[PDB]
Amino acid sequence: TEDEARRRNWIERGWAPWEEILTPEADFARKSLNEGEEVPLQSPEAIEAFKMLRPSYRKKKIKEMGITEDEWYAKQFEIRGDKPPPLDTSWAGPLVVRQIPPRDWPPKGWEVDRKELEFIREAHKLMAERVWLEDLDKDLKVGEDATVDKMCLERFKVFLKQYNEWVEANKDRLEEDSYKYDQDFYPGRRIRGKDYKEGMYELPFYYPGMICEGTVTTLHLYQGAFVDIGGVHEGWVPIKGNDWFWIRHFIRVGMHVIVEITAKRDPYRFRFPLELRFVHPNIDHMIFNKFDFPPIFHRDGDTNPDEIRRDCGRPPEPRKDPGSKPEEEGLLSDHPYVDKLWQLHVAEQMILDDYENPEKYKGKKLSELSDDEGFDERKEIEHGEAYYKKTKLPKVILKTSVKELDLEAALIERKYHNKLMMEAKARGEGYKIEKLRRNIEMDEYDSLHWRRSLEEREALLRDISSRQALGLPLEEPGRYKPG
Amino acid sequence: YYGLKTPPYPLDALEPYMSRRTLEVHWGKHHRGYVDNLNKQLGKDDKLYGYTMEELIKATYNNGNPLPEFNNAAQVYNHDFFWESMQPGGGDMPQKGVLEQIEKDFGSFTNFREKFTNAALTQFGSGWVWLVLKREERRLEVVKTSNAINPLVWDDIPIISLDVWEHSYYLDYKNERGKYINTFLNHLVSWNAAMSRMARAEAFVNLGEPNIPI
Amino acid sequence: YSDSEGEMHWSTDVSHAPEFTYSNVHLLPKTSHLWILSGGSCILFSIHKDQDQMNIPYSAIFHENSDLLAKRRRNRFLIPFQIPHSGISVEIPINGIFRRNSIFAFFLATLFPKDLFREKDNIQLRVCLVLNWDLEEVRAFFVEVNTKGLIRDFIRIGLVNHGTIRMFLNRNKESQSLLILSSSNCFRIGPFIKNSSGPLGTAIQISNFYSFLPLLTYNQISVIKYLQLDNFKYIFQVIHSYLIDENGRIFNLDPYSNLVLNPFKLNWYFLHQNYNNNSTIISLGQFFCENVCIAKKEPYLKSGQVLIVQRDSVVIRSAKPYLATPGAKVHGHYREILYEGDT
Amino acid sequence: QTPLEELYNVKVERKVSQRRLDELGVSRWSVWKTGKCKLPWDWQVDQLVYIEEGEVRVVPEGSKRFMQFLAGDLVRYPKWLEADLFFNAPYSERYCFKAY
Amino acid sequence: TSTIPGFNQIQFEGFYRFIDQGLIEELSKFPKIEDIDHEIEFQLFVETYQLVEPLIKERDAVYESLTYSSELYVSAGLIWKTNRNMQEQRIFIGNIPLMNSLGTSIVNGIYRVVINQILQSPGIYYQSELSVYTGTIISDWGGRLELEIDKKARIWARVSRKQKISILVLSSAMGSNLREILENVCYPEIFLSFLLGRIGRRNINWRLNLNIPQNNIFLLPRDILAAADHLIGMKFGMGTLDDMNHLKNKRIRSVADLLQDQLGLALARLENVVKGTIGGAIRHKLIPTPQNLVTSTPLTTTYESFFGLHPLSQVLDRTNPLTQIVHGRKLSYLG
Amino acid sequence: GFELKPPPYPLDALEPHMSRETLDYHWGKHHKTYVENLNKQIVGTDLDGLSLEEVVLLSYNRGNMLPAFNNAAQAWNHEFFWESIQPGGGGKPSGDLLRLIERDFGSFSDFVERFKAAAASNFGSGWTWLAYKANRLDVANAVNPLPKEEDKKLVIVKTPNAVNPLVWDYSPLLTIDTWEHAYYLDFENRRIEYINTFMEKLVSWETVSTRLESAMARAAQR
Ligand SMILES: [Fe+3]
Ligand SMILES: [Fe+3]
Repeated sequence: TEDEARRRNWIERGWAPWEEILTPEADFARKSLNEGEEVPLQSPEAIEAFKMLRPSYRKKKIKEMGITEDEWYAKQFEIRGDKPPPLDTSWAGPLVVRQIPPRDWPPKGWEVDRKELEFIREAHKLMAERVWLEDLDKDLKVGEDATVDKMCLERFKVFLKQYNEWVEANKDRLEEDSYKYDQDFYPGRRIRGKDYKEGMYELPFYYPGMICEGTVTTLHLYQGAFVDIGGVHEGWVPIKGNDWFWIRHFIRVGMHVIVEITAKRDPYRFRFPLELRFVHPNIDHMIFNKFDFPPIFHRDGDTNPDEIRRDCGRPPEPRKDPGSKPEEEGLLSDHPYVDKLWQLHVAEQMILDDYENPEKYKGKKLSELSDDEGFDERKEIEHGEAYYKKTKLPKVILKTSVKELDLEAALIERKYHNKLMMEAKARGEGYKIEKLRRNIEMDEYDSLHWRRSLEEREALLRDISSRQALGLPLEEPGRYKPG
Repeated sequence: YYGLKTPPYPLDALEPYMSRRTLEVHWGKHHRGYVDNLNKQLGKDDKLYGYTMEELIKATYNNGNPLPEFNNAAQVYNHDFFWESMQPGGGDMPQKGVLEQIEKDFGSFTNFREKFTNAALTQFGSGWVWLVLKREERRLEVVKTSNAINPLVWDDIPIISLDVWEHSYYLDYKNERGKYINTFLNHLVSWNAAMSRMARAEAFVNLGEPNIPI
Repeated sequence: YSDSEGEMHWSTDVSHAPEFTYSNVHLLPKTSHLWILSGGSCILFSIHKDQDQMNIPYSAIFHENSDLLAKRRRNRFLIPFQIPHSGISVEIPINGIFRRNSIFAFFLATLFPKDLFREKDNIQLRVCLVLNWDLEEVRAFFVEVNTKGLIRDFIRIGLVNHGTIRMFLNRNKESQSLLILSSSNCFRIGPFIKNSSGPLGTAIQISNFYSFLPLLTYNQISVIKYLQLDNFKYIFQVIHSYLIDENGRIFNLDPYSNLVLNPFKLNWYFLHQNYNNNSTIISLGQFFCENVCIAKKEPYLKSGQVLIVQRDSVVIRSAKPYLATPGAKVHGHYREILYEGDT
Repeated sequence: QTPLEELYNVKVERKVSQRRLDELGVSRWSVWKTGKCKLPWDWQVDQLVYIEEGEVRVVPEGSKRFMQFLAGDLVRYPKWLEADLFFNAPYSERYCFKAY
Repeated sequence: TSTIPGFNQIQFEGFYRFIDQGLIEELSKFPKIEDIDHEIEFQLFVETYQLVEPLIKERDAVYESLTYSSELYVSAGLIWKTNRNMQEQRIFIGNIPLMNSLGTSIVNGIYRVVINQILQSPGIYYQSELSVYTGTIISDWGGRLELEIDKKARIWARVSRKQKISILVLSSAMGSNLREILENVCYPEIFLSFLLGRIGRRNINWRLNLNIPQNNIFLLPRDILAAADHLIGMKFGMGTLDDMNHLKNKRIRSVADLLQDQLGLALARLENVVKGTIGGAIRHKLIPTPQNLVTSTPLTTTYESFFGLHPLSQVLDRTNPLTQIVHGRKLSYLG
Repeated sequence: GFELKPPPYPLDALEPHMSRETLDYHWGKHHKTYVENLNKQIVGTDLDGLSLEEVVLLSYNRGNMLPAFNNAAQAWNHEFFWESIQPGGGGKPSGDLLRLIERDFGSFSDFVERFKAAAASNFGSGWTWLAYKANRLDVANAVNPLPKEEDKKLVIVKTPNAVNPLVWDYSPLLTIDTWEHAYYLDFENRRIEYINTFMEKLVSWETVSTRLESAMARAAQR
């Protein structure tokens, strides 16, 4: 079925019949080859294309039709047909507006008079006041009595004070940061250098829900319209793909438009920091190819996908469902310091095994032992190889510094257990030491870690029951997928 | 900071279906309480302050591990949405593009009423019931959400909601939530509001279909 | 053969339905050009999305107590070698790699100190002593502890300026595809009080329209679908601009005219238009053959698609046309990635 | 760039007053101490931690930055977070795991 | 790269490869050998393989009419019973003929050169018979397997002129069910409508764009599934036929691969010689490790019969200095 | 199966503090409907003939809780709530219960301010429990060598909707219902006045202490 596949190409595959502008020989090919291999051409249009193959004939056609030859070179780019039905865009009542300061004032890390800021911020409660169209006209101030001096804009004027002070302190830093981070200018980027005009609105001046008059300065087929709304950044209306096939008729470059700011993004992370919507040329009934997420930069300083996603709100990288259930697993008792304690343990024992060649240790305390010459503290582990029965295995070599070792008390145990082992010989038996102070310590650390794992699991069980009752996610929503 | 936005209508206007006392307590003390708690929280985090109401809800949902501020912001929004979702003279039947969309997405308005009633009866504990426009699937759905949770956390666009917290009906209806639900659907629900919400949703979820050239 | 990597486009004259269901081969009923739009092929499809701009590309004690030097962990153990002083003898596969039910020692005394807590292990030991578990492998390797020139050995056994992404949802939603667009693909063809752009302010909820952020305009479809009967009296074909101050006083310097207040300068100014329902030579998405031209000026257009239109120039994504004849078969769905040398 | 603890939303009340520690009940929180090691962990639950002594360097999985917490910082590790905690010197904390 | 290679280097690098791996590779396939009563066991410890240099130099071997050869020894375990009934003697496994540096083997006094063989490369190929789309796996053993479509798909695997079975039936015999077919093929409702060596693995992965790990050296059922899916591709025209005669579809077996094959044969003869001598040891008792239960005959006579008889081992054309080189760079389709 | 046990007092007995209208709706409608829908669910099912505590623990299913669970848990919670209060209740506990409160909260006033905070911040519907926490996990490493007396704390824990501490193998001691229907007729939005009234004038500390004795008995049986 042809038309169903045409629709499937439009909707899914992104097809559109983008008109092709052809040199007259390519048109002659794309017409004559419809009729045969070497047939004498019969179609009037193919004969016309054959005649157009001479520019002198094109000249004569120009003179006969009277259209100037640059006007004809323009007219060859005309849309091939089926122009869309004109927009009939109608205002939903009057545009009734308040000068309300942005809510994200001040910018991050900028410090302001917090009592002035609280005065500014009192304006935001005004958004809860009703306005009715049955009530606007009865009290309407007009003319001389609507001159600016009649309007209470004092919280906005304080906002403008703080804004101008911020611009004065930051316009140069922001231009430097633009040249540092953004190599080439592109519509969403900060207007900079010879293109910057003193008095362009900085990005803190804008906020979602603000209405702007602007000019459509550029169209990009894959991104949408970019609009000068008076700022150092162009606003962005997301329009993508074959939607432009109709919108190309209505949203030209150079149009004046009314737009609504719909989101304001960080200009470092996000490629287009002001998302916009067209209000007057309302085209919402022809934008089908919505963006799932606002485009971002992947930058020289970025190094961790998870950190970029949560810097921009993308969902996590899927993983395979582990099939285990978090709460059904064991409890990690094995404290990670115990391996290091074990090194320290055997190091103490090694020292004591050399102190019980006693003549080498005469003249100093055990706590007075140093490391040897050349003791490289800057790597804990060496690697190498070891051999037995004509075969080889890897060897890991663990350095331990004598400064780490509790040697005096370890000696106290050594001497105590030696004495008991002699009494054990007087008992007529061996002497199994059940634990040393290092093994006791390692068990204490394991008990602390098991206690964490217990209290974690118990809180997890409460959490699970609460989330299941409340329909909240147990695992991180984006983290796992089956395929 | 957010103001306590009134109901569109006078608090007596939903009589007899929702009593003046019920509205006075539900707006003037519950909703007021959420507004004041939210303002007291936003007074001490400028980051959460700088977000829009929908951004604030979505950020404080914290991808399913809600921040302390979530319940207040979400309840403030949910009640703002609820008052406009009702009106005096809230008719039995939608009209125009709301009815068209319901009939294409539910097959009939009767199926819609059945799904909404079943969602609001089977919602356990406190919660909300939403007629929402799904964003990726360009279709209406009915979703019930517990406590303060609302569709904005999933980036779905809400169209109508019914409060299913007991404080919304217990004075007038006590245990029989079903009669409150039926009274809402018959006498309170504002399909004119559903129309304006659909019209705003169309700015973000185009639920027509393209015209494809030959 | 596709002389470059890129994506397939066919504006018209190619059938939109494959020759045989479950094929990518499309018949040509008339002559057409198949365009290949250039693009660099390649991804963490979570984090890479469309239009993302990638700028990056021996003591007597230990004869009986060497079990205090051994250790056992979640899937590990260490045993001293002196062969262990405890008199249990250890043996290992020549490559160090054990298998299920492998002997690791032959000969009870404790091999390891009894820790109070013993987390569930995949490694099992059972009595000569044999090691077992549950593609995971258990391997031996030596650990040496070195302190002040003393050495002690333990066997450890354990169980072991760049381009914009443009991207496609595809024949199924996981099989997404990428083209890097870049200066290798896209090129600019050469150049061919008072009002100003700016905020008007913040638009308020007009509570006759039941939306928190107001709907400001209806398109021709929305007036049919979503315009309430009682709101018809307020649908205006011209912008009416009102301002409300912080005391709720409402202002309109001339209600017959489109005056509005710029926040930065606090003076009334005229909007550029009444904004009622009432151009460039070349348009988005058009394709050019080589040596077409807009005017007698020397910059003939190169072959490609207009990606970007600006006030005085356009940016063209390079594409090459392939002329094809009726009954030629085209090996691809629309927008298929063709690699270089693909049929 | 944005601070690492802000991206991960690891709340940190640095230099906490006793007026907050006795509200939270930190004296009754379980003790954990660690010396000098690496602990890889995935927080299946939010953890509230008061660092009684020492220092911790926390590196989220795959990250090349770290966030540092010192004695007298009160850290709320969020659930689902996965990080490698590095302790370079004797370290002690009291913790409570907090369910929804 | 920078210069004309040494002409004999193709032989040289082949022979060194045979020494550098072919000995380990072929000795590793020597099994444990068990007696008829399941009580006595013999094995070569391949890790001890030791080529001692030829005790006779080339110019003496050519004069005395002998083979210039190195001697392979390996230690051999033999458990004649439990416990200490073990010997592990180093035993002489036999002469392997060594190459001289210009690329030739002196065998019974006569210089021989191993001509390179050209074969059809392992992999998968599609032929349009008469349209009859016909897939064919070639394993590096030379074994064919055939797949076919003549009309309306219904792909048959073909085993013999009277033996054809539908590929879903073959996959069911290989233990893959219709759910695995549905999951693992691009056009599963077409399938449902019906109701190799390292070189081979490489070439089938390349030609089918598969990503099976190299360690799966044998054919997997999913390889046959992919072959049928690509055959459906060919039926639709989503692919190309392959021209078998083209030089791109050929491989070259050098002195290395022929000598390695002959070591395989020599060790399989050694297996039969150990089994038969263990028999004589288990019936006549006789003596343990007389050298061992090994004779020199298998290797020595295998290699010397290879050189004497194999069509790709030919007397060196010593006519002039050019033919001495060119002979060792011939490439023969025979063999 | 199960039956709606009346609260262990006359329905007038709470009148200054929890009105007879409140009791009539909360017991005679809400709890009645929980226990009758529970009965309708369990009849003809492997859950019938079991004890209510066991129907709760089973129908919790270790999360992915079965449709019976909400009714089973609400019936148990309400029975526990009615026994948790009395005419002339409140004041201060005695003996082991006071000793444990002073151990785990430092005084009875800290406990009461922390139960009141918990209850006043159980957002939505649900419950706030004082519980004796002698739970055992099934993990397989859950058991503690060297057990100590301090372990087996009293805990204040708040639970949403129908959830109760039985599902964690805790033993509940005191519960305050924080569903609106528990107080809306008497206090409307003033949950904090309802909690104050509950702790000051309703709590059956004798019953909490008897429940604590039973929790001791269960724990020492181990
Ligand atoms: Fe409410
Ligand atoms: Fe209740």
